[PDB]
Amino acid sequence: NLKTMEAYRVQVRSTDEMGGQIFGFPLQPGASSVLQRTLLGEILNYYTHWSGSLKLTFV
Amino acid sequence: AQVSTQKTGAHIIHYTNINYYKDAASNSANRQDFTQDPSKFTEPVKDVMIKSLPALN
Amino acid sequence: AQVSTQKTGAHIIHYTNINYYKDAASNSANRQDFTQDPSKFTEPVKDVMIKSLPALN
Amino acid sequence: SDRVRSITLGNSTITTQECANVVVGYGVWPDYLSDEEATAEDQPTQPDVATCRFYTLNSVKWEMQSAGWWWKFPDALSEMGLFGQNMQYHYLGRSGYTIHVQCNASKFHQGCLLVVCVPEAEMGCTNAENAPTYGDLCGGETAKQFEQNAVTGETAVQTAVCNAGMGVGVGNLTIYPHQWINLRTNNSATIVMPYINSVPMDNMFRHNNFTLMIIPFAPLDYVTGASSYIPITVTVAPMSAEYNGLRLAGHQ
Amino acid sequence: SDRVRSITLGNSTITTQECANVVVGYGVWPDYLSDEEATAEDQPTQPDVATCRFYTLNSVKWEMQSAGWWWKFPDALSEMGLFGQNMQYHYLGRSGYTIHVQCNASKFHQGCLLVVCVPEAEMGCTNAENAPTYGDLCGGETAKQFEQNAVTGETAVQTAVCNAGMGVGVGNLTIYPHQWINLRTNNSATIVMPYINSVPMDNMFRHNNFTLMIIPFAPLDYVTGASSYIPITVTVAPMSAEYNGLRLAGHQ
Amino acid sequence: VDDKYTASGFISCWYQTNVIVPAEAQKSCYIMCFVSACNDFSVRMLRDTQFIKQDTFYQ
Amino acid sequence: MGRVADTIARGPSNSEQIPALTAVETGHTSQVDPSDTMQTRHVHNYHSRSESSIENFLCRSACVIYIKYSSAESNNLKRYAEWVINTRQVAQLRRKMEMFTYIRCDMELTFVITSHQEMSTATNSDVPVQTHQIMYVPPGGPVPTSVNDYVWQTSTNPSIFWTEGNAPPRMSIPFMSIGNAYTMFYDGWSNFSRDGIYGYNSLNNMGTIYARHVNDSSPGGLTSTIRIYFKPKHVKAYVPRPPRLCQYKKAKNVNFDVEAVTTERASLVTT
Amino acid sequence: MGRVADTIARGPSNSEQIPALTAVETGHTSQVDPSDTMQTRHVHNYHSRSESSIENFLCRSACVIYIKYSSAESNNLKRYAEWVINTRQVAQLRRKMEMFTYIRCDMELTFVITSHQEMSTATNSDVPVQTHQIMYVPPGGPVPTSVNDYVWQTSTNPSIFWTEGNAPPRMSIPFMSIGNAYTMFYDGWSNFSRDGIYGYNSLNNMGTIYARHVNDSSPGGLTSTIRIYFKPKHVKAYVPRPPRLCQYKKAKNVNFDVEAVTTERASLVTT
Repeated sequence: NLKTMEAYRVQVRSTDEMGGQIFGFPLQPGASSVLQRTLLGEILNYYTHWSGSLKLTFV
Repeated sequence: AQVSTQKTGAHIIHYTNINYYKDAASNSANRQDFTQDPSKFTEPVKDVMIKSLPALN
Repeated sequence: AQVSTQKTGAHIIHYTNINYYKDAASNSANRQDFTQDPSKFTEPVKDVMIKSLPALN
Repeated sequence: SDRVRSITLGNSTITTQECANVVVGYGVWPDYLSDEEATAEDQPTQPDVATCRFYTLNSVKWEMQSAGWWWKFPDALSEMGLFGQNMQYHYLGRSGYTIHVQCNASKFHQGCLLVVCVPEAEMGCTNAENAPTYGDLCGGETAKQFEQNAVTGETAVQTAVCNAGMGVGVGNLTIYPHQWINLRTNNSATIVMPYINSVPMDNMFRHNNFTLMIIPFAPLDYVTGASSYIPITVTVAPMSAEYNGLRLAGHQ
Repeated sequence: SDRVRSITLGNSTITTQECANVVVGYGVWPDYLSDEEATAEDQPTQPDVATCRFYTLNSVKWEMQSAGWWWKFPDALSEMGLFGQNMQYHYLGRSGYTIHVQCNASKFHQGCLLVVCVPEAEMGCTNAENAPTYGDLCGGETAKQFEQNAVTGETAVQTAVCNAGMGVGVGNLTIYPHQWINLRTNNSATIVMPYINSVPMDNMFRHNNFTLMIIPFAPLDYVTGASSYIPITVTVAPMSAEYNGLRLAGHQ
Repeated sequence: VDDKYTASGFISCWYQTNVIVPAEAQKSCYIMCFVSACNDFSVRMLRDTQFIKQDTFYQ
Repeated sequence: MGRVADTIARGPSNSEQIPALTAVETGHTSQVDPSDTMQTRHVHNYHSRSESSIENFLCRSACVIYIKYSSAESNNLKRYAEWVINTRQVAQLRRKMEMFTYIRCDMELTFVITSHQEMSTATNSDVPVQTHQIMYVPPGGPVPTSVNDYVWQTSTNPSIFWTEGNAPPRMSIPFMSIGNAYTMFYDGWSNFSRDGIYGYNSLNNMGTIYARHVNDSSPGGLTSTIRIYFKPKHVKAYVPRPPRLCQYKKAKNVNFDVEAVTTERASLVTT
Repeated sequence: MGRVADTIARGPSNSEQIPALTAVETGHTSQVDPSDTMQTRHVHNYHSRSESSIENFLCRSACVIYIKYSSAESNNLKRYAEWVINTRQVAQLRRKMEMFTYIRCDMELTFVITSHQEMSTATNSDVPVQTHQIMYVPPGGPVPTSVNDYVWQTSTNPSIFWTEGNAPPRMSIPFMSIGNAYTMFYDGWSNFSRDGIYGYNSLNNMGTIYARHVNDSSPGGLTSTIRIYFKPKHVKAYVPRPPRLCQYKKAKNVNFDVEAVTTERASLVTT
């Protein structure tokens, strides 16, 4: 999915049980595979310290 | 001479700077300007959106 | 410039110090602070013990 | 008199009739974290009288060949009460203490102990290529005990008093808060430790704030026909405990 | 609009976008016991944000032949969180609630539920010489479910809706605090119960303050090809919990 | 950088209920995630990024 | 000064205000604090955003090329340098300036010049200390074609003479551009026919830096090397851009090879 | 300022005050003056406790390691340094900082870099003066793997360039730690399982200092050596500890070998 557009979206779907866990990843921006090539990961990889709350907005 | 505050760390602290050259491109770099304005990459919208209200009425 | 007293020996005596850098971690070391407080390794007890009285009444 | 004290914390109380003062470690009485020294941005639970109260650790027999004992904190209160149930549901915690060692003996017994609270006591290892396994530092409520002579194991803690299991002279443990239980004067020692660490709160399980040590400096001795078992009981009460950063059970 | 609410208790939050108000049971909002109505002479622990917060009970499938469900409280929170660890160390407790039943469905589904909080619901028994065994009243986080027709067991609870398992007309459960989840309007119901008992605090394990009941009054019905599983999830958050009279673990 | 001392926790996402959708619409949807820092966020101490490399000058 | 926002306490809420819900169907990103999704406490917060300015970000020196030249022509090194100024040779300094579309700044060029003796058959070799000349020819000037010619008279060209063993020589170059800012990405063409060179290389035209050994050649000969270092100052950078994801190919183009967005994971759910 | 207490005169006494008796069954040590056990005289005493501060005690430079590196690889010296920062290599500087549990301070790193020629078969050897680079990589940065690679571009890393014959280069390093003080003894483990590294080495993570010869290798080659020196400044040291009695074994552990408390005496009574 790395060279397609499928990278950026996770399929959620109707289930006939309850459905498990859609996704989960260790938080740690700029060193987590998920978060390190975004704009809070290529602007943290010019630094070696970070602090404060971040926020994830789902759609 | 211009006397300005140093970078101080949180919980004297002055330094003196004299410019010796006739060009203002020879002055030492600014590093004491910490001005910001996030709200034009962060909130570029025409009509103000209030946080506590729903975005789309 | 800050003008401060030198270490003088018992029975002029000033020196001038100007800080040239913008960080306060570039300043020369303190060595003129001789403050103490022995009574917290030496007398850490909750209730004061008076020297002239017996310790255990 | 000045030989009588009472300490009431929570619903527990402990009283003494031969006592030498209270040693407040470093002259700071424990109290809650301020808002100028905070660093964690969520409401701390403060159970108050549900965790601050005397807990009693297992008693150890003071033999005439005993070389001492130590209990690392707060790993000796990990199983005690509701204090131990709020280290398993929180990532952070801080709490002072008021260790009270007690050990009565007759007026025909003699012996001397050094009760000392050592912040950040980092223990050696018998093998110099290894760092000691967890079970050899901590016993929980049961003290791990010093040995008179140098021991050889592999992952065993180097226990010889004369080095105090830290490689420092054992007579020099005195800058650390301490009192002496000498059996011809007092019979109890009370050391009120504050929270001493370089960060405002720290994970209870992972890190051990201090280590109590009780080291006989004059052996127990008595003329036979007298009592031959005198125990040393250590009680300790958390003071101003607060925990923060709630998460699931465990410490995996 | 008036269809949107948010409730934040502790570190939990629950939000709705189809909602009909909040029903405050008997017009009393839960709050701590006063000093004029107290009766226990020791300091109550009040954990606050460590026990007041939404807990989620197991979801139940709403079939087209379902006859209802019930959960007795506070025996459904006996295993939940730190609420359930402060019923096992205290002889007393009191606490309001804010039951929030939720059950979304499409606009092509139809069905109606009655969500009702019944204080002191005392259940019948199939045999009239017996009083029902514990396992047949409570399932913990798992609901016990009503049956459409009269059942015959021995120690089994008499479950027939038309009597509501109490011998009272099922349509008359409406003086009790209630809302209806009707799938063409709202999709959530919020009932804030206060503490209702005849004594100021009472032992959590022994006595059940109230019993939630969810009873279909119009069956779930849909044209096939649509979703065939719609769950009903019940969350409930303690409000102003306080416990008193600390003692050892258990409930033996 | 990833350091075990100063781990930053985990993000996870679960089905609270289910995706329920009528007959004549798709049973698969998608969730996308965005990430941004809050207004209390800060960094310190520069280092060069390790996401770019070269063997020789480009010419 | 600049400091982070404080966290402000709030109690539980159960109101018809939804801070948490938002619509990202607009450019407006959510402005929620962590004081809007859980209770929090008052934290007076002293952190400073003082190293994340654009005059602390860009204001550290970085190498931009080395040129080698020789006093005997070691192996195709000529006897003088030559190098048409651009910032595109490296992938370090380049990447940080291709994170903004336009930048105006006043450089400081610092040169670090070192030498080493060649392999040679010369014996009894003793050389006096070298003096190196670094000449800057603004575009359209005359260009040297040999170690000694009239162009190195530096009749009006800026030039630095420096003798080895002294501190690295530096100077400041004011903001010099036709534009009101340097352009880091140009989408146009040189011609009006949409022909010829395309991209930012059309606008690039910053002159050429030459250098040579002032000293006449000794018998053994040497090979010197000069490393140019640019440090921005007084920087105002306009219009931000996503930083590069791909390795560069060329210094006149943005051509790239298609590359992965991110490193692998085993699955959606990983601890 | 700080000065010693004066001795105050007293005459003979024969009272019911006992200063001399005390009970050391408490942490309270006796506070007796020599004016309480014999008569004494008034002595105005001018001695100062001015060299026993913690900013005179710790505030002298001390060596903390030397690293050797070569321009031709003399004998397993590579062509660059590398050394993960800690204070535990030596027994001098280390001992004085293991006499306190926590210290916050601002170092001054001074490097003293010297070189000597190798034994080699090269003849007619003349080398220009060496230039040495000392780069500091804060933890988690990219690490060099050869004498020349992209990591030594020092795009944001602090770096010092220095040419032999000049005064030793120095700089100040501010107080940089996660904590509110450096930790000299940690009783915890890295993991929450009480597994992995134990002791102070868990918290230690201060980056790595590399160094190399800037100059391309000459035929004879050299071996340079760099000695790092730390001098604390602005020191506040909290919680004292008994100084070490035992020789150290390792730089990541406190392991020790059991040793004598004190040197011998013949008997209890010795003149």
